[PDB]
Formats: sequence, C-alpha cells, structure tokens
Amino acid sequence: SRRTYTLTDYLKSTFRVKFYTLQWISDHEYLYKQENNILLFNAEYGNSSIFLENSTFDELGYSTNDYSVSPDRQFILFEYNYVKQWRHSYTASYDIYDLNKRQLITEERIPNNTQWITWSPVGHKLAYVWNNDIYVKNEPNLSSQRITWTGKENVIYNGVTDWVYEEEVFSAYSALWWSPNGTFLAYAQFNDTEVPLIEYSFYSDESLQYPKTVRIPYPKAGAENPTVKFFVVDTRTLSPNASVTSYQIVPPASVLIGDHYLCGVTWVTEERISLQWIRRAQNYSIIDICDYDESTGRWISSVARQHIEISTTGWVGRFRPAEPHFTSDGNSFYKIISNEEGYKHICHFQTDKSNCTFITKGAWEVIGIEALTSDYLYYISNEHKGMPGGRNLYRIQLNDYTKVTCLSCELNPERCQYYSASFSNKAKYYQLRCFGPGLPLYTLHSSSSDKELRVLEDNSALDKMLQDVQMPSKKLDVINLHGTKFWYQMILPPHFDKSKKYPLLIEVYAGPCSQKVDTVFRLSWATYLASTENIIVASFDGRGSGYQGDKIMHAINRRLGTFEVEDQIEATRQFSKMGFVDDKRIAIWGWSYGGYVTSMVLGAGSGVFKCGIAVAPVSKWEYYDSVYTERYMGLPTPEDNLDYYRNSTVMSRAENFKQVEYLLIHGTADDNVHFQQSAQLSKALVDAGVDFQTMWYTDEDHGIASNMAHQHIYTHMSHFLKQCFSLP
Amino acid sequence: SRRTYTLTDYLKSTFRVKFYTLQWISDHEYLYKQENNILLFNAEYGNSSIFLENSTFDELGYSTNDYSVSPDRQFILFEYNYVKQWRHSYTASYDIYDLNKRQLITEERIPNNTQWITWSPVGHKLAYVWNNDIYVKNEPNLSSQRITWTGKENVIYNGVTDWVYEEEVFSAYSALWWSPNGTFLAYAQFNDTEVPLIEYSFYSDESLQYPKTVRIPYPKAGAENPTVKFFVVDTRTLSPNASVTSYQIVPPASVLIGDHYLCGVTWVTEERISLQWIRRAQNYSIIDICDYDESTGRWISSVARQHIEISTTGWVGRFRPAEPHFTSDGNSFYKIISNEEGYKHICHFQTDKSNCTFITKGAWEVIGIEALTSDYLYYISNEHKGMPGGRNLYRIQLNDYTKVTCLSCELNPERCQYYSASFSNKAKYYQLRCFGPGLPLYTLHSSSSDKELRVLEDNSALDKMLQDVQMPSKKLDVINLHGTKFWYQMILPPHFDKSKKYPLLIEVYAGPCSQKVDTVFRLSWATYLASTENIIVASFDGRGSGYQGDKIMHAINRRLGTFEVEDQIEATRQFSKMGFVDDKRIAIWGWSYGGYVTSMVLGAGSGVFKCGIAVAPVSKWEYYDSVYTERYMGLPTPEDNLDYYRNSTVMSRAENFKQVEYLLIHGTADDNVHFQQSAQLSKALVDAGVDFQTMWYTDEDHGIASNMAHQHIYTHMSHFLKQCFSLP
Ligand SMILES: *[C@@H]1O[C@H](CO)[C@@H](O[C@@H]2O[C@H](CO)[C@@H](O)[C@H](O)[C@H]2NC(C)=O)[C@H](O)[C@H]1NC(C)=O
Ligand SMILES: *[C@@H]1O[C@H](CO)[C@@H](O[C@@H]2O[C@H](CO)[C@@H](O)[C@H](O)[C@H]2NC(C)=O)[C@H](O)[C@H]1NC(C)=O
Ligand SMILES: *[C@@H]1O[C@H](CO)[C@@H](O[C@@H]2O[C@H](CO)[C@@H](O)[C@H](O)[C@H]2NC(C)=O)[C@H](O)[C@H]1NC(C)=O
Ligand SMILES: *[C@H]1O[C@H](CO)[C@@H](O[C@H]2O[C@H](CO)[C@@H](O)[C@H](O)[C@H]2NC(C)=O)[C@H](O)[C@H]1NC(C)=O
Ligand SMILES: NC(=O)[C@@H]1Cc2ccccc2CN1C(=O)C[C@H](N)Cc1ccccc1F
Ligand SMILES: NC(=O)[C@@H]1Cc2ccccc2CN1C(=O)C[C@H](N)Cc1ccccc1F
Ligand SMILES: *[C@@H]1O[C@H](CO)[C@@H](O)[C@H](O)[C@H]1NC(C)=O
Ligand SMILES: *[C@@H]1O[C@H](CO)[C@@H](O)[C@H](O)[C@H]1NC(C)=O
Ligand SMILES: *[C@@H]1O[C@H](CO)[C@@H](O)[C@H](O)[C@H]1NC(C)=O
Ligand SMILES: *[C@@H]1O[C@H](CO)[C@@H](O)[C@H](O)[C@H]1NC(C)=O
Ligand SMILES: *[C@@H]1O[C@H](CO)[C@@H](O)[C@H](O)[C@H]1NC(C)=O
Ligand SMILES: *[C@@H]1O[C@H](CO)[C@@H](O)[C@H](O)[C@H]1NC(C)=O
Ligand SMILES: *[C@@H]1O[C@H](CO)[C@@H](O)[C@H](O)[C@H]1NC(C)=O
Ligand SMILES: *[C@@H]1O[C@H](CO)[C@@H](O)[C@H](O)[C@H]1NC(C)=O
Repeated sequence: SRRTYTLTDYLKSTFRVKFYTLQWISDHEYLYKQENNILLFNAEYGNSSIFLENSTFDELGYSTNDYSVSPDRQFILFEYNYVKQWRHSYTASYDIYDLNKRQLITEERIPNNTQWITWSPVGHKLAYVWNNDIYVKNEPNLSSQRITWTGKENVIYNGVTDWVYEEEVFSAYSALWWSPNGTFLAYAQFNDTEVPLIEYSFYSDESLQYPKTVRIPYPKAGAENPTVKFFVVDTRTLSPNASVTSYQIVPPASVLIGDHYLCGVTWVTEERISLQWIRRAQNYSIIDICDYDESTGRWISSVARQHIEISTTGWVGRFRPAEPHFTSDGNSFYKIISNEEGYKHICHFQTDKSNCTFITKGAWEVIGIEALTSDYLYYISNEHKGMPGGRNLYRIQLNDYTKVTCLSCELNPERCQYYSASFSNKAKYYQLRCFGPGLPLYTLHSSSSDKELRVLEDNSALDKMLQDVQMPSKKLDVINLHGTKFWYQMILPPHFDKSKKYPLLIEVYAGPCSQKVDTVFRLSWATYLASTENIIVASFDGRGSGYQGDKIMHAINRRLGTFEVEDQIEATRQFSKMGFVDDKRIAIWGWSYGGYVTSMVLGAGSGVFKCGIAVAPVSKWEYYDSVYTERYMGLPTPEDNLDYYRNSTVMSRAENFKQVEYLLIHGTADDNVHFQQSAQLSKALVDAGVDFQTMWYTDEDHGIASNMAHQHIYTHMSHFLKQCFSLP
Repeated sequence: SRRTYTLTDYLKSTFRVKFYTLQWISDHEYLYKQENNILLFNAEYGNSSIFLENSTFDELGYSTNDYSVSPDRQFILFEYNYVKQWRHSYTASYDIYDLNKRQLITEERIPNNTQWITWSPVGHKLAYVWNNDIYVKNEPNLSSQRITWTGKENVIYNGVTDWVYEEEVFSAYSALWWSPNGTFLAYAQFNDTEVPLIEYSFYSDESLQYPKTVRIPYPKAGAENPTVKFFVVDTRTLSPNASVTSYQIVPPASVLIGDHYLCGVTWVTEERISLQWIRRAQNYSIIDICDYDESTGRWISSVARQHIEISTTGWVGRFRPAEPHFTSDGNSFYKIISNEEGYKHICHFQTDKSNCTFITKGAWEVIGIEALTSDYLYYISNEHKGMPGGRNLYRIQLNDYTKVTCLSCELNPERCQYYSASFSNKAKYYQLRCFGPGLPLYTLHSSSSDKELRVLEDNSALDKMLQDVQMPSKKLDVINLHGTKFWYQMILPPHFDKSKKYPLLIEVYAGPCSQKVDTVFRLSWATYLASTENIIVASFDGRGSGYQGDKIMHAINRRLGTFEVEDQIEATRQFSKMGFVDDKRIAIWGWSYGGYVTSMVLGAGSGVFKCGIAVAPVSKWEYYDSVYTERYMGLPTPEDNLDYYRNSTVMSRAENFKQVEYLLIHGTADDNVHFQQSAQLSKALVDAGVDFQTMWYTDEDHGIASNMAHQHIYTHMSHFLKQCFSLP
C-alpha cells in the first residue's frame, strides 16, 4: 500500500536529515561532536583522538548547548543557560575548563547573563560583553578588565549590536574584532538615545497576573537611527591601574556628511584594518583601509586606500556590500562587485589604487569568496548549467585567470547541484556540503590532489526510511515572462498524472535579493501537502529576485509590492493553463515578506486565487525598520518616495479581499514585523466590511518557532487549506 | 411568501424601535427632544411650550449630543465634543446659554476636555471636574474657583472615579454630590498610587507609525486597591482670595480598620448626609448618617445613626448594597434588604434606631424604590404572576401596609410585563416605560387617580413594518433542576414545525446577580438566527442568577464557574430531549461572563455541545479586577480561596476543547476583561495541542461597539455557526 509523508512526519521530524558540523582549528585538524564527545580529527589520514570525553559534560551539572576551544587548545569554554533574545542575540552563562589539569575554573568566572564572548585568534585571551560593556580577560583564572563604561540598557551598546544592526546589517549580535595576533580589540559602539521605542505586551507564564511591556529601540522607516562609533583598543596596555588605550576611527568625509552605517570590519594585518561604511541611502559604500602608526598609536586613513562602490539602478550588494578578502600581505584584495553587464563578479583591487580587474565574468553571479592562498582563490557561484538555483565551488589560479576548475560540479551531478564549503586554516583541506537535490552529502577533500578523502555523512539511514514512504518529486523548470527567462519549481504529488486535475498552492517569498527556487533538498510542509494531500506546491522567482543580475534584482527598486507581486500572478496564470492544474482550487501562502506578497496578491483582484494564508506579514512599509525598508524604498517623505509608500500597503487593496478567503496569522511578541502590522491590516478589512480569518499567537516572535506553536500553526494552516480546497 | 428578518436588518437597525426620553424639572412639567426642538410639556393638561427651537442648535456651529437645564430655568448646558473613555466615563466641551438674554456665555468658559459637570439642585451653580480637579462656578459668567490641588493623571481623582469605582462600585464616572439647597458640595477623592497598571497597545489610526501603550491603574484580584477620602465642601466661603472650607468624613471604626470602599452617598437634608461604606470582602456594610455642626463646621457620626448590614452566606446586595431612601424630615428611611427567607424587600428603618420593620414580604424581590411621599412608597418588583423576569410598578400606603396597588399590571397584560418608571419632582406624575413582551409603549400617568393621561410613544410605525416580516416568537417557561424550578426562554423560528429537527444555540450570560430570561422585547442577533437561518435560540437562568432570592443567588459564592456552568449543561440536556431539537447540532455563545461560561461549558467534556463562541471572556479570575472578583471569590491566597481560583480557569479545561469547535474573540483594547485573558487562554490551548478559531478586533474595547466592528463580529459569528450547523 505504501505510507505517505504525513503532517505528523514533518511536525515531529520523524525523518531525520543528518549533518556534519566540524570546526577547523588548524591547517589539517578539526573538532567534531560525536555523541557528546569532542573528537580531534586529522584530515591528512583520518585518524581521530579524544579531545574531551562525554563523561566530562555529565559532571558539570548543567546541560551544555555549545562549546568553544581556545586556538592554543589549552582551554575550552562551556556555554549553558541559553536565553534567546532576537534572531542571533542571546544571553548565557559560561564556564572555562582547563585541559592541562583537567579541572573547572571557579575563580573570576564569566558573569551570568553574558551577551557575547569570544576567544582571541591566538592563545587563550577572552573578550566578553556584559551589561552592554566589554571586558577582557588575559588569563581564565585572572580577574577581567573593564574596557567600556558607557553601557546602558536600551541606550548604549558596546561590543554588541542594537536591534536594527543585528537584523539588517551584521546578521549577528557580535560587534567585536580581535586582531589576528590578539594585539588589538576593535569594537563598534551603538547609540540609540534618539531611536523611538516599539512597545508590545508580553504575557509570559499564566501565573503572571499583569502583562509586561517589552520596549525595544527600533527605527521604523524614516525614523531617527542609531549612531555608531568604532574604536580600536590596544590590549597590550590593559592593566588594573591603567587607562584604556583606544583610537576612534571615523568614516571618510563622503560618508560622514550624513546618516551612515558601519557594515563590515576586516582585519588585514596586525597593523592594518579595513572598514566598510555605507550611507543611509545605501547606494553609496566606501572601504577605508587604515594603518597603525607605531609612533602615535593612531590608525591613519588616506584617499589612496579608500575604495568607493556605488549603485545607480538601486542598492549596493545583496543585503550588504560584499566583504573584501585581503591577501596575506594586505597590499591587494578580492571583492564581489557589480560589473558593466550588471552581474556580480570578483574584482581584484589593489589597496592603494582605485581601479580593479575583474577575474570572473558571465551571465551568472559569484555568491561568495570562500578561501584565498597566494596561488588560488576559492569561490561559490551559480555558473554550472546556467541554473541560478544551484551552487558550486570553483578554484581560479591567481597568476592565470583563465585556469578555473570546478571542484564540485561533477562529483555527483544528479544528486548534488547545491554546494557550500568550509576550508582549513591555509586552505589545505575543505569540507564540501551538498544540500540537494538529493540527500545531503558531506565529504572531505584535499586541495593539493582535488581528491575526495572520505565520506563524512551520506545520510544512508535517511535513505532507508524514505524508500518506505510515498515521496513527492521536485521538478525545476523555466517560463517566459515579458521577454525574460525566469525559474520555477514544483512539488509534485507521487504517481503524478497529467490527466488528473490537482489543486495548486503557490509558496511565495519574493523578497528583494531572495531566492525561492533552488536545488535544496527539504523535508517541508509542502512535502506533506503533495505526499498525503495531493496538492501541487509551486514556487516562483520573478522580478526583484537575486542571483540573476542587477537587471532582475533592481527591478523593484523604489517600488516594493509591484513587479514581484505582479509576476507571482502572471506565473500562476501560466501554471493554471497547464492541463493538470485545477483553476478552481488555487492558493497562495507566505511567511514575513512572503506574507506581504501573499496579501498583495490576494488584494490584486486577479480572480486567479481562491484563498491564501499570510504569516507574520508586512502590511505597511512605514511600519518596518529603516535599514531594510529605505534600502529598497528610500525615505517616506513627499520630497522622496512617499507616493510609492502609500500605494504599496495591503490596506490600500482591502476592498479586493471580499472575493478571497483570507487567513492572517501573527505572533503577538513579534519584534521584527510588529503585531501592529497585522493589527492595522485587520482593522482596514473590518472597516471595508471584508470577512476573513485570523490567528494570533501569544508570545511567539517572527519565527513562531516554539514547539507547540510550530505544531499548531501548520495544523491550523492545513485545515484552512483543506477547507478551501474542499479536501477530506 | 413574506421576507425574513435578515442579519442586515439587525446590523443596520432597519426596523427602528422608538422611545420617549423626558427630563422632569418640576412636579408637573418635563422637557422632550423632538425634531431637535426642546419643548416644555405640561403633564397637568397636555399643552407644550417651545423652550428651545431647533435652529438654536444650528447657529452654534457644532453638533450637540446632550443638554442640561439649570433647575431655576435661567441657563442651559450644551454638551459637545463627546470623547469616550470607559463604560460610563467621557470628556466633553461645554457651553452655557443664557435663556433670559438668549445669549451664549463667552467669558470664563467651561474648559476643554471636561470630565464631569453638574448643576446644583437649586439655582444655577456649576461644579465640574477638569484634569482630575474640582471647580465651582457660582455664576455662569463668573470666574471658576478651584476646589482641589491634588488632581494627577492616573494617580489622584477628585470628583470622578478611577477605573474600578466606575465599573464596579458607583456604576458611574461622577463622584460629586451637591446638597439639596446647594450649600455643600460633597466629593470623593480616589488615590491610586499603589495600584498596579494594566498596559496594552493601542494602534490608533493607520498613520500612527509607533503604537502607544495605554496605562490604567487597574487592581486585579487581591492586588493593592485605591484608597478613598470623602469631603464636604462648604461652598458659601468660596472666594478668589479664600482657602477652601472642607471637612473629611471617615468611615466608622468597624470599616476603618481595614481595606474598604465608599459605595453610596445620599443627601438627606441640608445638614444631614448619609454615607454607605463596605468592607473589601463585601459581606459587611454600614450606613453612616452624619449631622452638620453649625458651630464648628464638622460633620458628626453617632453609633445610634449607624446601620449595619451583613451577609454570612455571600455578599451584601446585588452588585452593591441598595441605597437608603429618606423621608423629607430625615428621621426615617426605607431600604431594600434581605429578609428571613432571603428575599429582597423594603425595610422601614428609623434613623436613630437599629431594628427595622419589613413593609413587603413574599417569594419575590423588590427591584428598587422609585419614589417616596409622606403618604405613599412607589417601587418596582417581580411579584406579578410569579415571574422573576417581569417588572411592575407598585404603590404601598405608609399608614397601611395592606393597601398595595399595582399601577402597571393590568394596563396591557399581554403587551407589557416589563416596566420602568420616572416620577415627577413631588411624585405627582409619572411616565411608565414598557419594554415587553410586546413592542415598547411609553405612557404618562397622574398619581392622583392613576389614569393613563396620554400615549407618548407606542411604536405604531414599527408594528406596521413588522407585519411584512416573518417575526419569530418568544416562549417563556419553567424547568426543574435538582428539585428547583428555574426560568428559561426560547426564540422559535417562524412557522414552527414539530417534525423537523432544528439546531439549537444557547445564549448565555449566567453572571452572579444577573438575568438572561425576561419579557423584554429585543430585536437582536437571535431574532435573525430564528427568522432567516431557522435556528432555535434558548437562554436559561440557573444557580447564581438574581431576582429569585439569596439562596439561588449565593449558590455560586466562592465557586464561580461551577454551578452556573453545570446548570447550563443540564438545562440544555433537558432542551435536547424535545423532539424538535437536533442533539447533534447544539451550540453555546456568550459575552464577558457569558464568554467565560461558554468556554467553561465547552471544556466540560459533556459531549452536549458541538461548537461555541466566546466573546471577550474572562479565562482566569486572578486576571479580573478586585472589587467584582473578590465579592464572589474572596482572595486568591492559600489561606483563603486560591484552591477554587485555580480549578476554575478555562486553561485547566484545555484538554476537553479537542471535542468541540471553538471560536475565541477578543478586542485588543479591552480595558475591562483584558486581552491578556484570551491571550493566556489561546496559549494554553496551543500548549495542549487543541485546534480552535480566533478573532482579535484591533482597538476595540469590551463592547466591540464601533460601527464596522459590530457589523463584522456578528457576520463572522454567523458564518462560523452556519458552518457548524451545516447550513447553506
Ligand atoms: C560517551 O561516549 C561513548 C563512546 O565511548 C558513547 O557510546 C557509543 O554510543 C553509540 C550509540 O549512541 C554506540 O553505537 C557506540 O557503540 C558507542 N561507542 C563505543 C565505542 O562505546 C556514548 O553514547 C557517550 N555517552 C553519551 C553521554 O552520549
Ligand atoms: C503605485 O502607483 C503606481 C503609479 O500609478 C503604479 O505603477 C503602475 O503600475 C501599472 C501596473 O498595473 C503599470 O501599468 C504602470 O505602468 C505603472 N505606472 C507607473 C507610473 O510606473 C504601481 O503599480 C502602484 N503600486 C501598487 C503596489 O499598486
Ligand atoms: C496617595 O497615597 C499615598 C500612599 O500610598 C500617599 O503617599 C504618601 O505621602 C506621604 C505624605 O506626603 C509620604 O510621607 C509617604 O512617603 C507616602 N507613602 C507611601 C508609602 O508612598 C499620597 O500622599 C496620597 N496622595 C494624596 C493626595 O492623598
Ligand atoms: C474544582 O474544584 C473541586 C475539586 O474537588 C470541584 O468539586 C465540586 O464539584 C464536583 C463536580 O464533579 C462535585 O461532585 C463535588 O461535590 C464538588 N466538591 C465539593 C465536595 O464541594 C469543583 O467542581 C471544580 N470546579 C470547577 C470549576 O470545575
Ligand atoms: N535572511 C536573509 O535572506 C537576509 C540575509 C542577510 C544578509 C546580511 C545582513 C542581514 C541579512 C538578513 N536578511 C534579511 O533579509 C533580513 C530581513 N529583515 C528579513 C525580512 C525581510 C522582509 C520582511 C521581514 C523580514 F524579517
Ligand atoms: N451591569 C451589571 O449587571 C452590573 C450592575 C452594577 C451595579 C452596581 C455597580 C456596578 C454594576 C455593573 N455591573 C456589573 O456586572 C459590572 C461587571 N464588571 C461586568 C462584568 C462581569 C463579569 C465579567 C466581565 C464584566 F465586564
Ligand atoms: C594520526 O596518526 C599519525 C601517525 O603518523 C600521528 O602523527 C597523528 O598524531 C595522528 N592523529 C591524531 C589522532 O592525533
Ligand atoms: C548618545 O547620543 C546622544 C545624542 O543622541 C548624546 O547626548 C550622548 O552623549 C551619546 N552617548 C554616548 C556615550 O556617545
Ligand atoms: C592597582 O591599584 C590597587 C588599588 O590602589 C592596588 O591594590 C594594586 O596593588 C594596584 N595594582 C598594581 C599592579 O600596581
Ligand atoms: C543615491 O540615493 C540618493 C537618495 O535616494 C539619490 O538622490 C541618488 O540619485 C542615488 N545615487 C545614485 C548613484 O543613484
Ligand atoms: C397650558 O394651556 C392651558 C389651556 O387650558 C392654560 O390654561 C395654561 O395656562 C397653559 N400652561 C402653560 C403656561 O404652559
Ligand atoms: C424645527 O422645528 C420645526 C417646527 O417648529 C419643524 O418644522 C422643523 O422640521 C424642525 N427642523 C429640524 C428638522 O431641525
Ligand atoms: C483678591 O486678590 C486679587 C489679587 O491678589 C485682587 O486683585 C483682588 O482685589 C482681591 N479680591 C478682593 C475681593 O479683595
Ligand atoms: C466576610 O468574609 C471575611 C473574609 O473571608 C471573613 O473573615 C468574615 O468573617 C466574613 N463576615 C461574615 C459575617 O460572614
């Protein structure tokens, strides 16, 4: 008979996809967590030794969720008492374990509620953030040293990002940067004094008699932004009775004239640091390469070492300007910029010269630079087969730009089209990470021989379970939209027959620079909808989508909610034409940006879609943060782009919702897309006399990722989808 | 064929129910608003003089929502700029208009955002509350005198209630009482310093970038309560260069010892004030009659003038102890208290004596004392035909308690079973307000011979319209529960067919001291459901309900959510026996307490109910305010009633919601039963893995009373019910 992939199968994750997380600690060695044992593996041969046994964790008393070994391998840092804040930020407790005398350190411990901690890149020094201030510990058993004194809740952040820099700029909580040999500690300071607060109720545990108000400094579009300062601290002079030796690096004049962001930091040498700034407008970026002056302790900038990157058609980079990758000596660097054809490729910059040489070109894009030696450059691109939803590792010879070899293209062509890589310290070995379209495959390689050393994880146990089950098929193809090639995928039910008519669900994100259509293997909600419920789940990457050139990406510049929404409709019209698609039962669903598109599509009046589900959607762009919104939309002033802000709200299309069956879902504790967004939307539908369904989730944030809520939302969305599709 | 009463018919109020609101300003004259004209109607004859023409409103510029004429007929107050706050509270702008010179007052105006205003009982003195402080104007054209200096937003209230006193104690916003001749201005001061704030988001209009937080001093069960001070201000010495002359009256020792409330103020004479105090527990009440001392200015209490009223089984009175009604001389008063058998009846108290004499008796309850003369006492009761859901006017002779005449019973016995009354200044005339079971009929009567002088409004226009529509019928009957006869009502569809199986909707409130079964005529949502959708709507009054004696009422004392919930289930079980009720299609719905009962019924696991809707329900009693909750539940402490607080939450019954289809509705701006309640309820259901439906209403309070929100909720509830009842 054969069982199908059920909703319970996804929700409880009975079909476990395995992975291989390793941590490179040398040119040939890496650590790997195996049944809570830390094993030190050797790449050269394959032999492993016990670095830390599992019994060491058992005698700690607490459950350890993360560990971090010092580069000198003398000490390890144990992370416990994990408390999540935002997407990347969290607070935790930390213990240091001596590996020499196999004992715990109990004096001068890392304080509880620590916001960030990191080892220096050499030895066993520590830098940590507590109460918005930076502390440095030279020795694990010695007293720490306070570096900053300005730390203040919701106001001053030293060494860690505020809300907006975490989500939109750094994609991390950390704002600390040790110099390669630990001489210097660089950090950013964020000032949120003038940033307005978003407030919302957190109800907490049932026992809480009164709800509390969460207050976050969150700059909405056009609002007052956080200011930033950058300091380099000399850690050589750090001493109990000495002042902190620090130098403030200010941005170049062309950026200093207005509101700006610090978007990147790269340590070049011990005496050379690179800083990436961007204007508030985000179409003008500058790299400032600053040199340490030994006699004054200053970090000097010069116009010769300043490198401008602009965009005339839109914004710079994907979500941020691409990071510079410096040579060992630091006299030149390699960086992804847009070329003349509007395709993102690797350009070779000299540190004190303004012109660069492109080392890659074509109707495809370099995703990122992975590694660099004096002879080779390793990078990821979507060049292979001309499919942008694919990823491969490429190696280009530095002395001869023509010699470019693909190290992952032909290893497993059918099974593996989507690759990521992780290199050892001097790029002597690399782990390859296959993500699809077949079962994820983890392999280790040598860089000298290009040979596959061994299989680390092939997910054979997963293959054993999947042959028992009625798996759906994932087909990737292309269609024509307004004279432009655009990619799409379809999750097709098992025993797919083109005579029978199937209902259609459009799974959308369609955000700027994003990619919904790729060759990644995923056990998803759509997996169950095709397998058990026999629904076609299709996804489409139209205008505004990334990895296909500036032309396609910058198409929605200053006009969010237009082309990317219109293309979702037109592509579905094309899907509905196909004989196997029931035009009576067509739905659309999306998360966050996907929810906004879903809503805008459902407010279009296209008649194409019968129903849709929007989860935690943006409803009005003035409600979303400055960095993300202004990037694509500019400022919401009549002097700028207010007109396009006004006619891109979902509320402006409230009238057209009367035809469709709408499900609006939002978490009340959403710090990202605030509950306000769905609240104001629902109010405009109530006002318009539109009937629709709603679902709030108490104390859930943007991910609605708590176990029971995750279970509930998909259960509830399935019921709504089945009711709309008249499915038993 | 004939049309049915639609949902649009209810929501748009196409079938208008007329009424007759008049203002008694003498013992034989009253004012009435007709075509925007205020006419001085004479009860003695029937002739009406034009007091203020309709064109006078139009010259002012604004739209006027209320008027108030000074007792000497020299001035009129105009109320405009009405801004709602809580249930009774609002701010408004005010203009005084001279009737002599027919001119507006323009010098020294009543301030913007005035909280409360009142004329003195004689002459034309004005007292008002602005920014939490009291102001007295002796003359409308004269400058105002500040009475209090303590007024502070969310902290100190002079002359107006705080949240809890408005909702639960006074049932009004005003805390000001002029003395009969206007010599004294009495007021209460409320101090909310230690009362914890409820905070919730108000999103406001779409243009508001950041949501604001509303903060209300709201004491939840067992929390710190507002304190009260009572003052009497001698208004004779009020002068620009003079201090305020005031005396503070404190509660008697027996009440002073602990937490207490002021629940009633009654002016007896010019030198005699009556204060009603109640302990926090609300089972001990005292009446303090205080005498003005001319030589010192003090108001004196004496033990002989103190009248205790206690409850050993529950609480005192219904929601508060009944008010004392004093004779002209002030040496005696009549007050409704519980007699031997626990029925509420009028007792004749002497002012300086403890023992009282009951003037009424029987297995029925006096609803209220309306008027009193030297000869007669006029009151409202449910004596007639033994039905507690009926009201009638009765007159009892003060020299002979045998002579009691029913003045309303036999005027229209089949049309009028529910009555209200408004008496002239000396009780020489009265208006009789009939509310059912037939169309409302408003009449005028003399007290001399009790003759129907004329018909003021008889709803003839509505009667004409009702002939064209298929009206449902209202059946009132009795069922026996555990050896006690309780009353119930049923709204039956047009052309009732005994062969067909009709779906059943239970409309519940069930709050302590409440009544869902009455003879009141109501064009309602249930009207539509019977007429158009052919659904039987039933209501029932079980244990805990009022107007049937203390035994039934106090049945749920310290155990809310038990007996009243159990009686709803068992009564419905009895209704499902009837051959015309489809036991497979029974629903239950309710608002506030009705939402709580609905929820508690649905989670009872009775299997009797298929589905249900809870609108703005209490989910946990610790979340609700101190006064209401503690009255019935005591304190949520292990020493007191925590055990019954714990097991009476809806969240504890979460597991049983898997058997039912649940719809949970709450307004996000609910200041009464906070959104927290449904937020905590939904979270527990999510935790239990229960599927259910939800609907938040942005910025709506406890009444969800806005135009579009009102329309939307019933539309949404109608579609949910139809889907549950499998109705096309
Ligand atoms: C501690 O490490 C031991 C290895 O010494 C783990 O034992 C292994 O358990 C797996 C199943 O998870 C077996 O398949 C292996 O045969 C075991 N290894 C050997 C060689 O004994 C043990 O699981 C670890 N303990 C904890 C806390 O998980
Ligand atoms: C906001 O308004 C603009 C201008 O009126 C819209 O842009 C037009 O979109 C239609 C597509 O239906 C095109 O045919 C026109 O060429 C566009 N006009 C201009 C001036 O560019 C835009 O679509 C509106 N935004 C949304 C989200 O509805
Ligand atoms: C409202 O009540 C509070 C008590 O809760 C009063 O605050 C006190 O004021 C006195 C005299 O000024 C101070 O000595 C105390 O420190 C306060 N008590 C506490 C514990 O807070 C306040 O005075 C009252 N307000 C009014 C106008 O009556
Ligand atoms: C929770 O509190 C008590 C738990 O003992 C419940 O007890 C009462 O109700 C029972 C109904 O099954 C009766 O059989 C018991 O006689 C009665 N307890 C006594 C001895 O007084 C109570 O009903 C529960 N309340 C709620 C809201 O469910
Ligand atoms: N997650 C992403 O695709 C990108 C990646 C990235 C890269 C550099 C710096 C930050 C980020 C985070 N990314 C984002 O898209 C962040 C956005 N806030 C996600 C988002 C977009 C629209 C609406 C809601 C929302 F959360
Ligand atoms: N409206 C009512 O039935 C009573 C009447 C009354 C009498 C004296 C003083 C105040 C009041 C107001 N009444 C109330 O029941 C107030 C309650 N807070 C209403 C209520 C009860 C349960 C749950 C929610 C809710 F708003
Ligand atoms: C692996 O074996 C080699 C033998 O030459 C040894 O040098 C190396 O230390 C071993 N690796 C481990 C597990 O440390
Ligand atoms: C933060 O900025 C404010 C102005 O917005 C300024 O007054 C304050 O001094 C700054 N604090 C620091 C430590 O930079
Ligand atoms: C630093 O100063 C403190 C307090 O004055 C003193 O105890 C300590 O000895 C000093 N440390 C050094 C290294 O001189
Ligand atoms: C950068 O953005 C600003 C403000 O939106 C705009 O005026 C300017 O044209 C942009 N510059 C380029 C190179 O497009
Ligand atoms: C009302 O009209 C009657 C007519 O009989 C007249 O006697 C009386 O004066 C009038 N009263 C007023 C002033 O309204
Ligand atoms: C004002 O009153 C007159 C009669 O005095 C009446 O005809 C007119 O309709 C009224 N105007 C309105 C509607 O305000
Ligand atoms: C009250 O005092 C004011 C100002 O101090 C003064 O102008 C006025 O004359 C005084 N009023 C009387 C009645 O004396
Ligand atoms: C009223 O209730 C309180 C608190 O439970 C109690 O201490 C007191 O004895 C009660 N009074 C009466 C007369 O029942």
